[PDB]
Amino acid sequence: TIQEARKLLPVHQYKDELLQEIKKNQVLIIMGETGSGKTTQLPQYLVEDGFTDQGKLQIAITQPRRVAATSVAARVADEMNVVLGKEVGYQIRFEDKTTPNKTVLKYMTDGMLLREFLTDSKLSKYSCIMIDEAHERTLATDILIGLLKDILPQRPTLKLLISSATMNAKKFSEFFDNCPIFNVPGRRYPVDIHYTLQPEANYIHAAITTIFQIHTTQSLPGDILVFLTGQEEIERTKTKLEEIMSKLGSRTKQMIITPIYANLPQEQQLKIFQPTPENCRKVVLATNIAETSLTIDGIRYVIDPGFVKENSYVPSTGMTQLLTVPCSRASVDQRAGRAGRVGPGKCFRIFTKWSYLHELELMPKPEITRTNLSNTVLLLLSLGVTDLIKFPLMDKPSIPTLRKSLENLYILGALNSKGTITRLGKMMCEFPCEPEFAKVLYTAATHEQCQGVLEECLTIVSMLHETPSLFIGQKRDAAASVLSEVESDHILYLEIFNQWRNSKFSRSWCQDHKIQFKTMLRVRNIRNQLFRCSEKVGLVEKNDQARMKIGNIAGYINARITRCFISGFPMNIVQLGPTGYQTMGRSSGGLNVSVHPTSILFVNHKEKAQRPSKYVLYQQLMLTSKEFIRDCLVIPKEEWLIDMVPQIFKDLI
Repeated sequence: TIQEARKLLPVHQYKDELLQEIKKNQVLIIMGETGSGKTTQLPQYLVEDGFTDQGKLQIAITQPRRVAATSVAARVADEMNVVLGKEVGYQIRFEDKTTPNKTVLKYMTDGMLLREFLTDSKLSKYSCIMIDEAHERTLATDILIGLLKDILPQRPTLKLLISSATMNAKKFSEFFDNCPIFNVPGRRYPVDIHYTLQPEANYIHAAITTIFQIHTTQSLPGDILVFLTGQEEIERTKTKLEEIMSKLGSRTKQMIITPIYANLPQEQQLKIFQPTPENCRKVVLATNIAETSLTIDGIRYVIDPGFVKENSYVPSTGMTQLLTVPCSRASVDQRAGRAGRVGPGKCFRIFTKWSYLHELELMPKPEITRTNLSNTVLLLLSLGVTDLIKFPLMDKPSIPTLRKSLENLYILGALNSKGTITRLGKMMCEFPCEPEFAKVLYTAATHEQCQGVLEECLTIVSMLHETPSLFIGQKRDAAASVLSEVESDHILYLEIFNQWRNSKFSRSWCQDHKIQFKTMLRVRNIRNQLFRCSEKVGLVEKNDQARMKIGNIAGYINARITRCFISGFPMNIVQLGPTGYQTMGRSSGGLNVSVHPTSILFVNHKEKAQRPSKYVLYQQLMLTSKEFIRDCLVIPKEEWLIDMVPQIFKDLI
């Protein structure tokens, strides 16, 4: 029974003591551990009272991850026994699955409640707001904690709830005028922690052996959790795991593999949240802790390599590179505590104990100290915050981080010479995307050398959001089926969606060209969001007049698109050299990047070899044993650099 397992959670004994503490205090900090029923059961408790209204107000619950916000919202819709999106909803950056006048409690990302301040600055739609996993200290949470502190004198009726770990709840108390702290402790069972003998390279090889030693010799039921560092490694480990499982057959036992990553099908969302039968051993592959929580929570084994992917800040250029780093000592200890929720557990760590003591860091650094603040500062200037380091944030950014982020906003055109937001900067805040993607859609409709290609650029920007999950198999075998001798990666993404339109968006088209069909329905959905915002801004009407007056149905129409991305991304330009590709930027002598093997520019140099290009634009940088470049674009001539961004590129050339 899913109704009686709710009463066995640790928060239920504190239920009546919670609610009387909410009615007295405006802000309350709820100390505890993740998955103790804080995030799940407190929204049902506040709706059982009159905290919202009969139907007038709402409850907003903030999750730091995208997949945590969707998966917990479906799990609550089971316990509420309502259809997801009718009384219980979620609001992701391109998914708004909420009825406008029926949703009572909705679970949104931390970045998506920052967007809510733009339309409604006092947050008049919500009754109470709960900030879950505030101890993780993301960038969008840290700004939102600072923004909510301003409007607390200005609105007395609202209730604010900060959920955090036991270690960090005192820092939030000093920040909120000596706010009272309520403690809902998790039931702690003894977890045994195993450190391996030597330092272990190729942790995914060691992890497969660790699963099988658990699965054969340990009695049912106790389930296995493996923390994998990314979304691609979960699928590679899953596919490898049935290969060994098919070899055994029904000889020893049964193994059910359950992945948890972003944008799973609805058939997979049910399979995560169901009890295993007898003689069935569930193995769960996830990335973070907050997705793994569940009401019955039969899982009793945890395997922890100790790595996490982060978007570490790059000093030379403005943006971040996707970098995998060792987890902090506080984060590793929280992963070991996942085992002992219902019974005693065992934690197998793929790193030695000497690395646990000396090599690891004690507390993770806040995300605001090493990031690109451009999307934040543009939102803070748009919202009325005129002073940048006077704002009441609990941790302040670096001054060279903020100087680099302000001068990247000035070159992008979102700020004046004084530092005020301009009409373009007000325009970039309307679009539900990065400000550099908004500059490309602005250049495509307005710029005198570039106008007329907004409909093509809306296609390419929608494709760049869903790039890693576009195609099944190798890219080149899918690329040559679609269109041959494609020089740059952005033009390839334009051709796939255009031909998919011409087949009336059919499923049968995508199997024949080896493209994931569920991805393309996400890409078409992103385009519908970006097109409605372009009408509301008015770029669509300006696009049609530029199209009605000038029509290039020739090789210019892909030259104009190339110019639109140089104005949007002038910092992501790479120059060919004797040593190799090298970042253009004047702050550094060289970064010595290289092309990632998946992108089409690597294919053109290796197979049917063409001459390498002198200048190349990219969308994403990463450091996996050397610097890699994805979503390439060939800039065939120097003059497009000096024409489009003369501020940077007259110095360089």
